[PDB]
Amino acid sequence: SRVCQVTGKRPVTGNNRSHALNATKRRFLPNLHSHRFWVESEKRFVTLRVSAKGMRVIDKKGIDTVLAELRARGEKY
Amino acid sequence: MQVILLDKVANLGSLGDQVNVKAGYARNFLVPQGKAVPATKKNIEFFEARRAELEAKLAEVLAAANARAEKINALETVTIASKAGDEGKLFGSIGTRDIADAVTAAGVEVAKSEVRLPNGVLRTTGEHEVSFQVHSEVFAKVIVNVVAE
Amino acid sequence: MRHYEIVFMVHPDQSEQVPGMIERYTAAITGAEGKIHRLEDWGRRQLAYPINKLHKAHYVLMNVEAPQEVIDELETTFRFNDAVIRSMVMRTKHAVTEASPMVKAK
Amino acid sequence: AVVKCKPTSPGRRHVVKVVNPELHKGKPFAPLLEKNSKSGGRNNNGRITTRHIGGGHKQAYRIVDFKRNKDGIPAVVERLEYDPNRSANIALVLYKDGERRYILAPKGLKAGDQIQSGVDAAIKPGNTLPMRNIPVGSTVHNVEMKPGKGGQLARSAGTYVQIVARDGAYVTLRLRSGEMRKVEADCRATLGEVGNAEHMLRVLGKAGAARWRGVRPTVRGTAMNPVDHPHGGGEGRNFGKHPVTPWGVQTKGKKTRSNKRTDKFIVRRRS
RNA sequence: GUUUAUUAAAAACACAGCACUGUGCAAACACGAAAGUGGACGUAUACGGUGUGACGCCUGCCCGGUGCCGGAAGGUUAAUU
Ligand SMILES: [K+]
Ligand SMILES: [K+]
Ligand SMILES: [K+]
Ligand SMILES: [Mg+2]
Ligand SMILES: [Mg+2]
Ligand SMILES: [Mg+2]
Ligand SMILES: [Mg+2]
Ligand SMILES: [Mg+2]
Ligand SMILES: [Mg+2]
Ligand SMILES: [Mg+2]
Ligand SMILES: [Mg+2]
Ligand SMILES: [Mg+2]
Ligand SMILES: [Mg+2]
Ligand SMILES: [Mg+2]
Ligand SMILES: [Mg+2]
Ligand SMILES: [Mg+2]
Ligand SMILES: [Mg+2]
Ligand SMILES: [Mg+2]
Repeated sequence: SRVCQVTGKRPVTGNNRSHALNATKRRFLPNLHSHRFWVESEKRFVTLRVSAKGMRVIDKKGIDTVLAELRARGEKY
Repeated sequence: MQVILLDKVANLGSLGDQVNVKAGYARNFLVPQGKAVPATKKNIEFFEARRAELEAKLAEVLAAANARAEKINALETVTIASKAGDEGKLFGSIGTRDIADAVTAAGVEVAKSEVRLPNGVLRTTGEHEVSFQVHSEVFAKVIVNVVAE
Repeated sequence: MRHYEIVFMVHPDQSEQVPGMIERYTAAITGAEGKIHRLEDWGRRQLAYPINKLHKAHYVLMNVEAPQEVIDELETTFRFNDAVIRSMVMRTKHAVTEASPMVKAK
Repeated sequence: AVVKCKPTSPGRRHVVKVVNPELHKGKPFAPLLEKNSKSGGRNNNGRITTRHIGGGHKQAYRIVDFKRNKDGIPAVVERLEYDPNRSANIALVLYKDGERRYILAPKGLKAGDQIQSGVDAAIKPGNTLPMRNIPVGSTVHNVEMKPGKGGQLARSAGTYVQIVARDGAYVTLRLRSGEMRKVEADCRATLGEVGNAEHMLRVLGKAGAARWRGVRPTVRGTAMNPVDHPHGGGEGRNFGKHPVTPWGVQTKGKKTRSNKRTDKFIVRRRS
């Protein structure tokens, strides 16, 4: 499923609205990318399906803190 | 990204620099190699106290690199036998694996990424020049001779 | 048994390997019970027109007596050898042995 | 080889066949055989995804060595065999250690001929070398695009490619389409051209011959109803529309290539 | 040969043959939110699409309109700033 593993961002639903205000159903997808993160505390690469926002969260907090939060919610990697 | 350098890198700075680099440069190169660490409070403080330790380790490895470059320059001639047809032309090639294995056969060990063959992969026999680096500064040279098997 | 005149020109950066060529082709003819009648290494000389952007070539003249099949294998070797840039194979009526003008003049 | 049938029946009048008397008349080599069962042009959703596929003669599959990676060991050609899976004949060959393999049959190969593979093989048809060692100007077939992957270019009967240039780590090839393509020079190819070049001279002669090969009838779009096909409809024969596929894309000139990943390897497109 | 099971079997459909066009392989295309699968364990003498319809003699002129291919110097032109 298209879920960011760090922030939990999901596809959501909204409307295409045209000029004549015709509304059709549409989805908004997260900007997901698979990425290998280096973990300095266990000499390893960990692959995460992460949004670009979650990449910025990992840059702000550190990879070890984020992996501790994912271990707290479950969410094995 | 505001990063602190753990070693001298290119045209960025020396050991100890509050340097602003691009986020991909910090994320994909400088942090997964032992060259940099982000500017976090703990990180900043840690480095300050470890600064001495680093300076020392930073040198012990330049002295070992100079010793290995001196052993390469003492060696200076390595022979590889391979299949050559007529006109002194190799049917195969002398790979980086073959150059590294011949250097380990001649002396104490040298891994694969240390060789900097400037032209190619030695498609012909004769005397060739191969460069070796064990650090960011030392660039030592080896004559390699390829003979027919 | 037919008599042939062989001229071939080697690329001048391969001129250090032309004794190997001559001994190889003489061994190839004499393994087929053939005779070499004249061997002449004219060396490096300038060309009248450029050939593969080269201004000089190494010249070797042979006069052999050999079977047709080993002569055909010789020109197949000539075609698939990168070092020789041009060769000519000529039938001659008899065996010749006297010196060519380009060693007679010197 | 190319034989015209006598008109003893109207389905026999236009039949033109090809006969190869040196093909093996017996059963194929059993350890290189494999089942391949028909799809009907149906994918794993059970839906027709390619039209006009169905029926025909059931066929076993022959494991053909497209890789030719048994280097340095010569092989003699045992026999030439018909292959139902492809337009080219294949050759059962026997290596010097006792291993038997199937290769594609080149043009001038028969029983008793010797083939070899590797970097030091001689330049003769049926021999496989990396393209660094093949001289420029040669005619080759069974051409790899990635080194070690196996031959993918010029496998069909009568086909071949030309090595026209060699720049560094790449060679330039002229393909049968007329396109010019870069290929890595460490890739392998087999000298010569693929045999059975008279295969395109056959005439099937009747509807049933194509039904034996497993092709179902094509219905023209202009014979359909407008619900079935964009060309469908009309009182009598009408058209009055630009010609398109059944899914509406224009089909008489519109280009459909869109691969920016392999565009760096195309020197000149076909014309 | 095929067709309106149940008012139409035909001149309709198909057909071998012909032509145009797409497609260099992770092919085009198709089914599929996707993974994947068919195409194909095939590789341009191959595969898809379209029109024509054995065979024989042949297939003239028009690129202004619509489409498609190619060009890109100018003119116009989106988000962004
Ligand atoms: K119609
Ligand atoms: K009827
Ligand atoms: K027009
Ligand atoms: Mg079809
Ligand atoms: Mg066949
Ligand atoms: Mg048709
Ligand atoms: Mg109708
Ligand atoms: Mg319907
Ligand atoms: Mg419609
Ligand atoms: Mg109609
Ligand atoms: Mg009408
Ligand atoms: Mg009938
Ligand atoms: Mg009825
Ligand atoms: Mg009736
Ligand atoms: Mg019609
Ligand atoms: Mg007309
Ligand atoms: Mg016009
Ligand atoms: Mg245009």
